[PDB]
Amino acid sequence: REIVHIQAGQCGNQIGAKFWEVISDEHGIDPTGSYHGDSDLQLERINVYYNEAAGNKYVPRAILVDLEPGTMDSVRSGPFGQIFRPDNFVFGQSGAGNNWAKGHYTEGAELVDSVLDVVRKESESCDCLQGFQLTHSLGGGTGSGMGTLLISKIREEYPDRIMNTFSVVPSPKVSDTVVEPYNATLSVHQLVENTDETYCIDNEALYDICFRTLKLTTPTYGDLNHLVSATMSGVTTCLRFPGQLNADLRKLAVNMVPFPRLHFFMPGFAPLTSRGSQQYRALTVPELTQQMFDAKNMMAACDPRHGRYLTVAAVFRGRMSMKEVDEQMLNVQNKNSSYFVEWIPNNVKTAVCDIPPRGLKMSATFIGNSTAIQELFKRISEQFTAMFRRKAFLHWYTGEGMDEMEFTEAESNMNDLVSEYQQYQD
Amino acid sequence: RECISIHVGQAGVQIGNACWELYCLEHGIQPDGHVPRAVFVDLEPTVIDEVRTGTYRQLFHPEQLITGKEDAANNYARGHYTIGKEIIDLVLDRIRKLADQCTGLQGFSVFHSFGGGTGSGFTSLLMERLSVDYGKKSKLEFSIYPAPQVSTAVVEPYNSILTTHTTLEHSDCAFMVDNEAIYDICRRNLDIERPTYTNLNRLIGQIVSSITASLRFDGALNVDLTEFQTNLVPYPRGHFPLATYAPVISAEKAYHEQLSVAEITNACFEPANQMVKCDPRHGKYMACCLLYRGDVVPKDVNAAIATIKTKRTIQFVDWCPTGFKVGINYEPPTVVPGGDLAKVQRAVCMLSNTTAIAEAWARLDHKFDLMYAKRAFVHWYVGEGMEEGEFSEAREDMAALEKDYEEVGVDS
Amino acid sequence: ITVCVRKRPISRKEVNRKEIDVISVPRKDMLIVHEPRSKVDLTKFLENHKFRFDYAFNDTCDNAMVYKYTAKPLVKTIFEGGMATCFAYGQTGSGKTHTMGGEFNGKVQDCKNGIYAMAAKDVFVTLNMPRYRAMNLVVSASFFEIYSGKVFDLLSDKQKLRVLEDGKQQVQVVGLTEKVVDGVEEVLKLIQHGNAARTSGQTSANSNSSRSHAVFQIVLRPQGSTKIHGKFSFIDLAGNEINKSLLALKECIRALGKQRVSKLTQVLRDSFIGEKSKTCMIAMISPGLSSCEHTLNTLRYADRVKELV
Repeated sequence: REIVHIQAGQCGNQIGAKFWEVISDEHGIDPTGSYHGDSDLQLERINVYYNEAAGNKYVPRAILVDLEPGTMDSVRSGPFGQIFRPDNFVFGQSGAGNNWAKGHYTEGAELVDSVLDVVRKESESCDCLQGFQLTHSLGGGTGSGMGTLLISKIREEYPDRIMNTFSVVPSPKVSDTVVEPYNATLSVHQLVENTDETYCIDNEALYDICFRTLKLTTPTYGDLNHLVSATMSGVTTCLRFPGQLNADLRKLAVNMVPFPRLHFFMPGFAPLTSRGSQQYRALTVPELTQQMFDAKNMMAACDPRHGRYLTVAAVFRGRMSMKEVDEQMLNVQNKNSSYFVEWIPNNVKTAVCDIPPRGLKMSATFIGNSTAIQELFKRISEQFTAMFRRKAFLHWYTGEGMDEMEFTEAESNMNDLVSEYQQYQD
Repeated sequence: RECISIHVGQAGVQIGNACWELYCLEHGIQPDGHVPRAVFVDLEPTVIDEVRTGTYRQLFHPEQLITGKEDAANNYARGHYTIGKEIIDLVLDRIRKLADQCTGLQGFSVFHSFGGGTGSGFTSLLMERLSVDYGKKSKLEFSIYPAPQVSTAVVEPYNSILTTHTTLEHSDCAFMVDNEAIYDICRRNLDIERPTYTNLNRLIGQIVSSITASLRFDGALNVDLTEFQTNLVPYPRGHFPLATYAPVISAEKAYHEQLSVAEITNACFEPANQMVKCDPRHGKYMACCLLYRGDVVPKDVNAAIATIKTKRTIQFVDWCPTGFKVGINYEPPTVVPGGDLAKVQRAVCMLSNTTAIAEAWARLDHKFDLMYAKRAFVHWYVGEGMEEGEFSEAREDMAALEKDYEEVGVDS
Repeated sequence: ITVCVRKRPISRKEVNRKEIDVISVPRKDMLIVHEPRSKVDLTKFLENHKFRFDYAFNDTCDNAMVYKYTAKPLVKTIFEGGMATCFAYGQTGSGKTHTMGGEFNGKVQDCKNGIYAMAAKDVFVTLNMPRYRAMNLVVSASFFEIYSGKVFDLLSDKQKLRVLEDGKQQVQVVGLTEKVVDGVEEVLKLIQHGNAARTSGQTSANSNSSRSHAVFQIVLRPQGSTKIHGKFSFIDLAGNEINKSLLALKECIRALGKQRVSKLTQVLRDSFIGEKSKTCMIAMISPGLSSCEHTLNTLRYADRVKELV
């Protein structure tokens, strides 16, 4: 099987560097080097993310889409930056304006064809394609607009292969941009109707989870990114490993989406202990479920405790008892019968790889489909209206060839999306 | 004379590797000896690969190891219809290529895991295509039906109400071994909170050895496969008896091993030792096939059983005077060199049809409704070549399996 | 045939009047009327009646949302080569003009906001799609009103038109002007023009009026076809000659399922007769307690129409 990552925008890009920083080491691939793999198993399934050309050069099969040179020229001028074949860099030296409209209708719409071109060169690579990984932020141009287009096109070209989306939904407390809800509401819209698996991460849900669950005092972006990339590795790549009970994107999809919206999840990693001290090793297993299922530790902003779950997928990856795994999951399902929805006898989807995260003994990625994420699109949707009402920075959109009915559309859509999700919380 | 076997679904394959292990182990045929007599099916390569990478690697022909690199999918539909379809032909081919090579066979011991994708669906049509290609044989399917409270898949029932209705009109005798109710045995009758799947497998891997292996093996009271279905099913419904083993004592802890027949037989009817959470809560037995093995005096049996026939609290069906098929083998059991199984010199693998499953089916049917009642993961099957028909019409199916297992008993 | 109901929120005038909101829509397809009533002794009690519709819209629902559920699904029908009709039905001031024509408490305003415009928008987008492009279709629009058995061309300065029927019984409105549109902007212009021209009494202090039947149509034509490829007729009905048309309308729609004439039904007749034809009826309801009698009348009418389903 296979997949082809997609680094839309700067963020989605910045993260690319971290997702590939990791993944590679979790596959023994040095900058341009080959497979130094401490083992022999980190190779029989690599294909999922690379391509064979030289014999020591397995190149990441991702796409780097962005209308701001400097960015990709920071990712390509640093560490692992020199492993991507230049063909991968689909830049847009234009003005990468922070407008969803500027990267979806006017500026991005041009650079698109020169992207799809490659997304096809990579898809028609070899063997059988599974789906595409998509990273980006719903709070900018090259991210929400242009990346949200990249998919609307992808999903027309292969409505068969899957589409996981890793979105950095606009954090609450403080917005790292101003129109944010504009660029956001507009991209979520496109998401709820193309990709079929979305993993929403919040820069501040991370800080928290990174400053209190990792006594880490100076959580640089690199970190946040790093933590995130840690989860997306547990998801995909991982399951493309052996296991007593292994799954793969689809299983994950076909066990997690009760209703076609596409629904968005909230990823959570397992061993998340501070370096030295904490290295408690309390990782027998009840310790991992202890972790994963708590409020804090959910990369999302919202707290599960604020709304039932529809599905859950503990994708563990480290030798354990299909008994102490299958078992724990249960008590968990009974101690919290309250929030776990009922019309699904077994919400949880236990998954079990074998080999764990390179240096760790036992981990377990969590992919939750809780109704709690209602209380986020609400947020976003609110911010919109409060500012849409006055058409705040709307001239930067319309003036870019947009529509007063376009914004209406998205909000509503994504706004209805909130509605539905409640239809199950009840 | 023989009995092919088709281990379907990762599980049916894990259990397969196990039952297949115990075999050579008690036949003096190490890693590389003769040639098996079965096949392995799965739509997830990595698992059958375990039989291609791990132990008992070269004891098989890459020909009796079928795989569909594609996708497993914990959903009946996909495994039965859509995907599972593509492989079936090929699958059959082996059970027609392996079925030919032999000499007057008796049937195919099928190994599947009720609530899976490749295990429920696929087989459904495998057994399906068999009942037509060899209606003139035995179709005893050895299942591992849904843990009463400790299920795994979220959908499980969808997959098990569907493997039951499609296989029902195709099997001869369906043996059942409850995954959870076996754990109890590992907790209560062997002591270990560390039971790896690799153990439950060693267990069924035992009870099964008592079925085929030893039985198809000479003895003082041989019992053919046909024998079963005949002495075991009162009615065409591919009736599902339950597997039970007697000396399930721990090879470390306690040691009273020397537990003469009179004991090991009584240890079969106590509900805490039957590889099935169908505690004889009321279910009247209607036929039991007491397969003994090891040093056993026919009188010992034709007495130990007599004592039972008159315990009454063990109430047998009405329309059934005597329902006790005494199967005596010679060679005692054969425990793994160093697993956790005691290792006695006599055992009782008694299986039977009990009005008890009236429960187990009930409790599993109800499950289904709850979800269907909301369509839950329905879109996952529909989009896989199924319809509101197959579900609703397979529900009605089992409905008359709740009435069937009710009528054939509870009444006189 | 699809039938929906949409409750409008209480207006400022009603609120100031302190009118009580009698209607609730607890579910997507459930509408409840909390009818106030008094016994002979004048005991007060509530008779809550329940109505079910394919879609029931609350006061919160926008025109876009309403449009999505009603008219939008019909557009494809015309491209399919069928004939679709969408009717706004209800009491005076219920919101029919607002929904079809555009947002205005006066029923007259922003064309873009209404179903005629939204439907047009979708027509251009679909025409552009690959399955359709081969069709080489041209889009035409017309707008006319029916008043006291008379047809007037809103596009051609209220010009009175004559309607004839052949022995074949097919009807034609001669003189009706069809205007070529190649952009939503175009359609908006025509809607504005027609709406200004729409019939009424003296300048009322507020609001428009529905003395007439308003019908805006979108036609697709290659070179005829079935007398044109497909046609969508959006009708803004007069507040519930009017009675006869409404009675006539009901029978025609119900006839649609299986397969006392009026002008409206006569002009629309081709839209009911064909096998490939779909209709949607939207019943508008004013939530005020004072309007309770009117609403039940509207709802019951609606029930019979859906009954055909």
